Amino acid sequence: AFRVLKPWWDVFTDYLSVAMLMIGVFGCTLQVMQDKIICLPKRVQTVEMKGLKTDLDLQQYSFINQMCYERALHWYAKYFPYLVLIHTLVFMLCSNFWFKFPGSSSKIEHFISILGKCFDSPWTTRALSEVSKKEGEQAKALFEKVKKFRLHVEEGDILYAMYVRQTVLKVIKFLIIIAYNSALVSKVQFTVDCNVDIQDMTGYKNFSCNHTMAHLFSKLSFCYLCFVSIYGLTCLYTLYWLFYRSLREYSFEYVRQETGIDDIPDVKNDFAFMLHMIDQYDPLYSKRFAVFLSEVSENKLKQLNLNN
Amino acid sequence: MICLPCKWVTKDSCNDSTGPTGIKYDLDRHQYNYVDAVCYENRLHWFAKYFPYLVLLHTLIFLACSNFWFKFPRTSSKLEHFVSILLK
Amino acid sequence: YMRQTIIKVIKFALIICYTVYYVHNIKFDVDCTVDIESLTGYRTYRCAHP
Amino acid sequence: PAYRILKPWWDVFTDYISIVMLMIAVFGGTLQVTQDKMICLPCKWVTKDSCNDSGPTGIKYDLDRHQYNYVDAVCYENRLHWFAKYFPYLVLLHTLIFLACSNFWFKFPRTSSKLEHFVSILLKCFDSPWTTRALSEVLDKKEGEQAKALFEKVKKFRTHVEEGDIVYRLYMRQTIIKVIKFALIICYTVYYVHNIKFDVDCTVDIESLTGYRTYRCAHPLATLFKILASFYISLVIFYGLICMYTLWWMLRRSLKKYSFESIREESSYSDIPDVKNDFAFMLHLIDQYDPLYSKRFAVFLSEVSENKLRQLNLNN
Amino acid sequence: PAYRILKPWWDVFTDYISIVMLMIAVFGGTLQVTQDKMICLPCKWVTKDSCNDSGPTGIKYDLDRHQYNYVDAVCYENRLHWFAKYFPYLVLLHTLIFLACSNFWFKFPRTSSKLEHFVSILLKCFDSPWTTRALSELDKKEGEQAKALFEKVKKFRTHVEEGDIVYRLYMRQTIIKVIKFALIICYTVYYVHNIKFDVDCTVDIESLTGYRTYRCAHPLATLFKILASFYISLVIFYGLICMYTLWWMLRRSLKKYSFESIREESSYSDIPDVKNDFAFMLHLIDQYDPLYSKRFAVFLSEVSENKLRQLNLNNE
Amino acid sequence: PAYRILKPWWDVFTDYISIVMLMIAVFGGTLQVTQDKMICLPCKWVTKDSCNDSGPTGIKYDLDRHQYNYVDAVCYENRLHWFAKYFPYLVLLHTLIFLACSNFWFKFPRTSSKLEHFVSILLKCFDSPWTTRALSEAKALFEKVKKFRTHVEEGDIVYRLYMRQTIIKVIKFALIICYTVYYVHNIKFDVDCTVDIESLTGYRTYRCAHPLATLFKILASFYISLVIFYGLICMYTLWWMLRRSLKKYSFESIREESSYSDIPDVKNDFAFMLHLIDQYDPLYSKRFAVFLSEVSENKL
Ligand SMILES: CCCCCCCC/C=C\CCCCCCCC(=O)OC[C@H](COP(=O)(O)OCCN)OC(=O)CCCCCCC/C=C/CCCCCCCC
Ligand SMILES: CCCCCCCC/C=C\CCCCCCCC(=O)OC[C@H](COP(=O)(O)OCCN)OC(=O)CCCCCCC/C=C/CCCCCCCC
Repeated sequence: AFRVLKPWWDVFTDYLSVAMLMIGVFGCTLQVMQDKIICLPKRVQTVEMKGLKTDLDLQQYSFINQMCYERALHWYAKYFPYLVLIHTLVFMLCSNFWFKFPGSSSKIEHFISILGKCFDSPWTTRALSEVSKKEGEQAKALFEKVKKFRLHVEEGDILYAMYVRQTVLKVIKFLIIIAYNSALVSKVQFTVDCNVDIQDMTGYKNFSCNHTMAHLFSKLSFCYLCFVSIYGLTCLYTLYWLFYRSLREYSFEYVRQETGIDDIPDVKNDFAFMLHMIDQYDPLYSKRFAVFLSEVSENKLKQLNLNN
Repeated sequence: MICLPCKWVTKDSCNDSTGPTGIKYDLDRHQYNYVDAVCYENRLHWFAKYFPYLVLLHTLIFLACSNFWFKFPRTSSKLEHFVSILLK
Repeated sequence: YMRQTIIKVIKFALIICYTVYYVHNIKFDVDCTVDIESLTGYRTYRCAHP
Repeated sequence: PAYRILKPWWDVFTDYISIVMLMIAVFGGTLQVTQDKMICLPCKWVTKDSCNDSGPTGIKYDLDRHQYNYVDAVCYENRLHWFAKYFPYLVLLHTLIFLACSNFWFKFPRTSSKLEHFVSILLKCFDSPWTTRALSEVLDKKEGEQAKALFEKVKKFRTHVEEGDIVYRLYMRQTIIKVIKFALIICYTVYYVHNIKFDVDCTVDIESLTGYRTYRCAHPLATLFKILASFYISLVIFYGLICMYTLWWMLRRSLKKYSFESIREESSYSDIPDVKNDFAFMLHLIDQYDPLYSKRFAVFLSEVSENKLRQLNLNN
Repeated sequence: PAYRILKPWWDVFTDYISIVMLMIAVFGGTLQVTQDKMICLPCKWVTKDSCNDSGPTGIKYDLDRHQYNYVDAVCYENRLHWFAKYFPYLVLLHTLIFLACSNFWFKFPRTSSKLEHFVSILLKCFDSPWTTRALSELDKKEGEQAKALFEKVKKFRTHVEEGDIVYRLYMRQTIIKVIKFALIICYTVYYVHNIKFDVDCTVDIESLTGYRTYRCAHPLATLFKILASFYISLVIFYGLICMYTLWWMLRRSLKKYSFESIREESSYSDIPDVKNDFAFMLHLIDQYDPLYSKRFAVFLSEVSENKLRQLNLNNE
Repeated sequence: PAYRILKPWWDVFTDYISIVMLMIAVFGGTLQVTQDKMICLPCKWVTKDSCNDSGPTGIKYDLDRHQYNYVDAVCYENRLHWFAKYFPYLVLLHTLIFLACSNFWFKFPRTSSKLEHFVSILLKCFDSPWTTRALSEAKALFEKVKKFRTHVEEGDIVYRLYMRQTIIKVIKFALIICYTVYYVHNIKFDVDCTVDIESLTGYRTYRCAHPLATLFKILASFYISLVIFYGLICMYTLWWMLRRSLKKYSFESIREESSYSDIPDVKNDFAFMLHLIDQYDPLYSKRFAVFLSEVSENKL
């Protein structure tokens, strides 16, 4: 089960990435339009006014339009949606980066299988009733399974460090995106002074142009900037929660406070990290799985199986 | 915005003052397109320009509000548990 | 569910207020004065928004 | 489909890369079909079949709109390079050929039958209830009959597929074709990507119909068709690298010989022989995807497990 | 679907070729809809009802845009070759005829019923565990399904040997496909050279325009030539596949299948030499996978039925 | 669908002809919507409201582009024949009515229920193990078959609806061929429009070129060919429903071949759909005979 190991911030970032992909696709379809920039030459040769004849054909106007689109419009105003698509693709790929690793996937699947089968175990309810037959043999087998999990997962710390690496990658990518987008968002202007030297072709040298979708691209850039800022705030909170409490050390003393048996130990490394995952999901899962960690609980359950 | 210039103006306003003959503005097609783009950007109200995008944003936020409890894990776990055990 | 309901109803109130206020500015005839006399020759234009 | 097991990480990586290349091919083809043209303006001053380039007012060329359209069409046909015109069709054809090379494994009927039968028995063994008990080491009549039939079908299927290797040969040929085509694609695209220029000087000799000899043309989609091409080249490089790795994976170890020493030594069933040929190849592919499938299947081919299964069937 | 088992490599190859030619037909038709115009400029100096072809200033034709459009439409209708105008429609029609000829096997109700019955009995023989148990040399439900299946096979064998309708239908389909391939190659190879970029039109519209002869450029002519070359290559491949299929039908009598190798390998040495349509569908099975016929052949020998009834008597 | 067997070769062949007719109708419809127009040019010189045609220099017309568009629209509305303008819509309507006639035998709930009952019992007899035993030589299934026979021999509404559908599908074919053949010669490339817009344009008579006429010609010819095929198929269908009586079915061949000779002669709707069964594949009818004979019921 890969949905359960995803906290609220991960789903929020996934939906923000989906929205950013939609923004990029909309920007690309905006770039599909043929009519992009409209240019007019400068210094052309009850008050009644008269129009200024520029003595230019339609083809000369099209040539001026394309020359000023290529050599006067800023590269950001032309290739913003493609950059958005690339950035949102990299953001989506790195969202499940700690999910797709082989060992990480194996330990996550083992943890969710063990935790789910513990959740439908009658003896968990039996031990909760004790705190506040055949199923005894199943509980003994599940205790050996928990010990096997402790020997199989706790020796490593790949998951927490790899999650920290993915979160740091998200934070730095948000920083770079915000930085260059704030630096280049002012380049998307309506009126552009185009100064290409096509005087030998059209007769004029200075042109004033307008980018027709400059306002729409500016709004799209500001919306993308807001989405990236929300993404960065979410990732900054993720970093704060990751680093303010040591996820290499899960204190089961909160279980010890209301549950009388004190034998359950303080898990370390990957076990503590994934238990913090499940605590963010639902703390009842951890408070129930706590009772399967003790050895004197196994001796009692062994005593109960002996009496049966 | 199909824009036509006002030949006679009076205090920054159109004056509006033997067969009839068309008015000759002496403007190119591209000068007309430039005027259309400039007046569409500058003097058209923002609501007319951004009504569909505002509607799309409002509907997306409405759908997110109507489907937030289905996606928020703390409530989604309880909801799927309730639905599954109640149906079965 | 409660919070979703209050958020939806206050957003409905805001939407209806601003949309009803600004819905009358969608006009067919728009008079523009954009000061492009140096490029065109005329200052005030009477545009039609189809 | 059912063949998701047989596709390792390199195969799904090339599948996503081919999907992305098809996407950019569709985008480039849409742009080429819709708005690919050139704006050609005649050069008033001509010198040695070239433009002289010796308030301000415009230049009157005395050309109609249709003369301009004719000049644009003729200088797009004659003077713009074929790569700039047919890059989207070339990337579409290359992506289609790569997808055909990927799926010819699945579509060739002999290898399709072999892969489908292998996948079917592997999926029914992976979900067989007897596998959990065998790994944990009475039997239901239906379950015992299913287990006996499954054991006999695994034995006869092993005898059926061990005779010849046609799946491995097709995979070898497909990887070789995919790396050779990658080399050719990279070579010719790198050579011809420099011909996509924004400014093209055309000289088509239509002076009898137009009045001018040399025209200067702007190809509006050139720069875009530049960067997309570069992007395309990047994707191809990735594709080629992946294929190269797969080629190395074919050559560093003999793919037609599989040893169960990773399972027969750990498990009590040390009687498992070394399978060969196509069976070895698909089992190695499973190990590339997930060793759990091969580990759970490995109990169904040893004869000690057969003896204990017959003992359990007799005990019922 | 269920008919995938009956389609050998030639059939699936022709199907993928046909879908590719459908893709190019759709593309050509879309482009013929959207950008199949031509740009016609009048010849200013007419010499013997032709074009003399005899700083610089543009030529003034004194023609409106609408006169240019009228000249374009008239010369496109009259003086453009019919191949250059209806190549994608002809390609679509040919591909649809290929699809209809290939799939009329599955749509003719008598042959479709025979093929569906054959597929159903082969698949339920594949699912039968007793078929594998007998070849390896008793459950009640297994016995019921087995007895029903052997009776099913005897009934089908008595039914299908009456007439070779399916084999004759396949012969007619292959013959139709090969003769249509020959005709397509002949006329397309003859008429592909008529797609030219530069054409001269002489339509006598001097009463409305003022010019007699015009020089026209067809912008889609080179792309249509590329598409025609692609279509010719695809049809050549399809025709070569059809030659191999016809040679496969004519190499050996497909209305006569001998189980001699199969019954020599197996303990049952009395599998009859079937003939006619059943032999034909079994030859197609061997073309897809010999294992299907290998496992189905045990249902035809009388010794297998004798031992089946002996084991039923032991069970009952 | 569920009635994969009740449709004989003529039904499926006409269905595919209808599909190809529908796609060419849609193609012609988008053709007429997107770029269908006509380019109209006046005759400058005049001789009794004509043009005389008394190096070369182009003829000036002093017409604006909008005057040309007005002439195009007016001549397209007035002097282009209505067939050349509404051929794809007529084809689309005809194919929609053809598909409605074909699928009304499927969609009417009474006939749909009867067909689904027969299909369900026929399929469950086809997969039943007891028919093989009977042919070598289920009681609730036999009682269900008898009850269905008593239910379905009451009326012949299915055969009557099939007959009515055949008559509509042949008379519509006759009308389509008549009107399309009569009016296919009105799709001309070059037309003459005399629309009297001299007060707005200055010219009276114009020569117009219809760019998509010739395509709309050959498609129509193509359409005619397809319709002919449809009609020919329907023609033989009429013969198939007039040479033999489908309301009475004789099981004589099967009851002679089988050991049981007590299979009665089936009548009414049961007879009609069993005739359809025999047209598709005689195995289903031969197999359903042994689920009807009361002697085999006594053996069951
Ligand atoms: C592998 C090859 C596959 C080829 C398939 C191509 C599919 C399209 C084929 C049909 C072509 C139709 C031609 C239409 C031309 C109509 C007249 C014309 O020239 O249109 C120009 C007109 C100019 O824009 P306006 O809106 O006037 O701008 C100013 C006012 N805002 O419109 C255009 O730009 C083109 C008109 C539509 C043509 C394109 C239609 C399909 C476009 C698909 C978009 C692809 C986006 C992909 C999104 C993600 C990209 C990473
Ligand atoms: C019953 C059918 C219902 C469906 C109908 C839906 C209508 C289509 C929806 C898309 C709307 C876009 C249409 C835009 C039209 C106006 C644009 C315009 O001014 O176009 C000018 C210009 C007119 O001249 P040309 O076509 O160059 O003439 C050359 C002479 N041979 O037209 C164009 O450029 C094309 C305009 C866009 C066309 C896109 C839609 C066409 C659809 C193609 C249908 C066939 C597709 C598959 C082909 C099958 C193989 C044969």
